[PDB]
Amino acid sequence: LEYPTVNEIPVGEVRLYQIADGVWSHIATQSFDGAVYPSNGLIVRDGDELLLIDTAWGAKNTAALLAEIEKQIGLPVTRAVSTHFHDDRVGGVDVLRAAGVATYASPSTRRLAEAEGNEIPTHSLEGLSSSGDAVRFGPVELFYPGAAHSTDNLVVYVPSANVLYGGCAVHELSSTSAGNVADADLAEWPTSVERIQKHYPEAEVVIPGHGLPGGLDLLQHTANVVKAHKN
Ligand SMILES: NS(=O)(=O)c1c(S(=O)(=O)C2CCNCC2)ccc(-c2ccc(C3CCNCC3)cc2)c1-c1nnn[nH]1
Ligand SMILES: [Mg+2]
Ligand SMILES: [Zn+2]
Ligand SMILES: [Zn+2]
Repeated sequence: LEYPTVNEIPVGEVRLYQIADGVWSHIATQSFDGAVYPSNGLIVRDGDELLLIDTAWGAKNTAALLAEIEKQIGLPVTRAVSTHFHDDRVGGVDVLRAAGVATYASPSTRRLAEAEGNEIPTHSLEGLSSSGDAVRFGPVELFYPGAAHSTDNLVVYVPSANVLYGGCAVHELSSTSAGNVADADLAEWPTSVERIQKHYPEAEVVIPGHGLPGGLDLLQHTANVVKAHKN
């Protein structure tokens, strides 16, 4: 009941929320097509460093994110992974790069970001091109579930905490619509969610790309949202 909501975060400010020991989500707000949306990413403690998952959706929000991390946590962000190519995940990569953060994404995400005219993470993450692939990256596992919200979407698991960050492939429980589906695969999405359910059955916290964290129920709910959109 304490997770910050969209009307509680002015555009340009970033909040952190402690999910588990050494795991936080970051919450920002941004405008798109004349509507304001909240957006989540993840921060995971990596020894005496931090791993960031996704930008705070924009250059100014991402600079505010780094400032918030500096005062709340006080460990340097050394690496960042973007979970798909859209602006709410890569917008702000140039700010990260100018702050010395090494930025990463799969080759699928990098090609799509390039074609879109979006900011491009510096480094390529191999070993994630086939559905069901998983690789280790510091304190997380990166998992490619197959096409869903986008063809390149990744999800992230924190094994020490049983936290699953779904990004935009996973919707919050209150969701009644599927968001931006222009690059989605509506037919494959439920199958990709089933793959996540099969691979991470011990997940205790599931974090969506937008909105409130919950439990494993966010996965089935997301498949249901997608089916309602298709119908
Ligand atoms: N990940 S993106 O598709 O580009 C994306 C962007 S975006 O700005 O990055 C991109 C910029 C270029 N033109 C297309 C949009 C914006 C809004 C949204 C957006 C987010 C949530 C929602 C609703 C909120 C109420 N509950 C149901 C979901 C609606 C929209 C998304 C998104 N992310 N995930 N799905 N869509
Ligand atoms: Mg309150
Ligand atoms: Zn997206
Ligand atoms: Zn999104």
